[PDB]
This record gives sequence, structure tokens and C-alpha cells, in this order.
Amino acid sequence: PSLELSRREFVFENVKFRQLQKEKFQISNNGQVPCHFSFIPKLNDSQYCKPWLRAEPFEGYLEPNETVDISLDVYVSKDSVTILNSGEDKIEDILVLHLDRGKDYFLTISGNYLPSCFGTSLEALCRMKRPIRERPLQVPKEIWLLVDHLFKYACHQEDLFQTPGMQEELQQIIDCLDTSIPETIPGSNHSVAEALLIFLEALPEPVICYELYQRCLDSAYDPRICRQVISQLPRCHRNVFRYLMAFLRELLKFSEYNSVNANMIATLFTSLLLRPPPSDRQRAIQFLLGFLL
Amino acid sequence: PFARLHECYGQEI
Repeated sequence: PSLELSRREFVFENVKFRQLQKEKFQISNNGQVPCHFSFIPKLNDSQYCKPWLRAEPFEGYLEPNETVDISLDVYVSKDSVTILNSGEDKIEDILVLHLDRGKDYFLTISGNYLPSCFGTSLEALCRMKRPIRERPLQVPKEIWLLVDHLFKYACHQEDLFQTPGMQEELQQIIDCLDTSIPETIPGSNHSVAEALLIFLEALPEPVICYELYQRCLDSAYDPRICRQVISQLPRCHRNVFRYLMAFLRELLKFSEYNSVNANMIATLFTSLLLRPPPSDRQRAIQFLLGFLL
Repeated sequence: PFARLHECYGQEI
């Protein structure tokens, strides 16, 4: 049982939120007998790598001496963006490729991460007046810029919030917001709309803070009480919530053109603005609908 | 009245 590896060190340079990278290498069974290889967790872990990394494939069989290409894939999703933004984690790791009944091959993962305004907290964003990678704001300039664009160009946009944008454009939008305060956000209306949704979904702390979540549900049927739960939010969360509710009510006025109705808004934004750490799903939509109507 | 709020919140941008 022996393996030959084309390389053992891999660099993931300038890693960005939601931008896929792949570092490929070739494994070749140079032994005299067939071998089984698989990536394994380092002593006392659950997984063989961190969330933003993946091996494809991560296990296999090799006769002597067939070869197999392994793809080491880096993808920073909403699960990891905040810890990488923060520096609580780094683009580094060790992959232990294991021969069943044999040697271990150590692969070293290195590189660097570029922080994004996406996956950054509303509070920190409201405290930063310049782009992340160039008295606090009432709302993050980045959410203002996205909503500003939609308000200007997308009020009459067919199927707004129902058609997915373009992956390329999404990334352009995020990079744009990370590095500039532009005169125009690039990309179609559908892209900007989806970037907004992604922004809300990427928030380390949802627009409606986690601890208020349960109170929201309980209060779901009394409009005077829902509004008061909202009052408990920190200033920037309260402002973003009110801002968005006002925006969505604005869009509802043009429903005959943009197809944005209360149904769709409820089901789409509820889960984004009101996350937990069933029929609670119903009190949630009810909670939101209370504000839209 | 969205445009009023939005204008205010765009202060400093």
C-alpha cells in the first residue's frame, strides 16, 4: 500500500466570500498491491477538514497503479464568512490522507482570506463609514446602496425577488460593496435583489435578534405588542427592520408590475429577518404580515 | 413616504 502524490502543499490565495477555488492534484498507487485511501479527522475532530474546504473525491480504491485526481475545493459560505471576516479562523489546515492499513500523507493548506461586508454584523457595519476593503450610520451603507438601486430601477421590475440573479454579477456586487461606495451597483435588478437577500441571510445576527425571536412569535397576533418587541432591538437592528418594511410596502404599491405580493414577501423575508438560533412558521409570517399591511 | 426615510438614511453616504 503506497501512494505517490503530485504535490502536498496547496495555496488558496485571496479567498473571497462565495467564490469557489479548486486546487487539484493527482494520486497514484505506486505500490504493488491495491490500496484504499480516505481523508480522516485529525486526532479528536469530527471532520477531516474545516467547513470551507472539501476534498473531491475524499475516498477511493486504486489498483496498482491507476491514478486519480483529487480536487481540494475552497468555498466560503454563510457558515464560515463571519469567523473568517473576524480572523477567528484563517485559510489554513492540514488534510490527513489515510491509506487503509498504511501510511498517512499530510497535505498542508495555506492562503489568505479577504473580509467581506457580507457576514459582518449590522452594528460593526454602521460603525464603518468606508468600504471594508477600500455617530454611527442609521443603517449600513451597503444595505442602503442595494435598496437605493432597487428603489431607483426595480420598482416596475417583472418578477422581482422571484427570479434568481447571475452568479457572476452577485460576486461583482459583493466585491463592489467590499471595496467602494459606487455611483451605480453593477448587474441586473434580479442580481441586486438576490444580493440583498444574501446579505440579510449572511448576517451574523439577524435583523431581528435571536433572543427576541421567541417573543415575536408569542406576540404575533397583537400589533401593539409586535411593535413593542421591535422597540427592544438595538438601534441599528430596529432601523434596518423599519427601513426594510417601508421598502417592501413601497414595492407592494407596484405589484401589478413587479408581481410582489404579500404572500411572496411573507414567505420570502420572514425566514431571513426572523431566524431561530412548524406552526411557528405561521406565527412568524403573521408577525411580518402585521407590519406589511 | 419611503423616499423620505431612505433619503435620511442615506445621510453620510
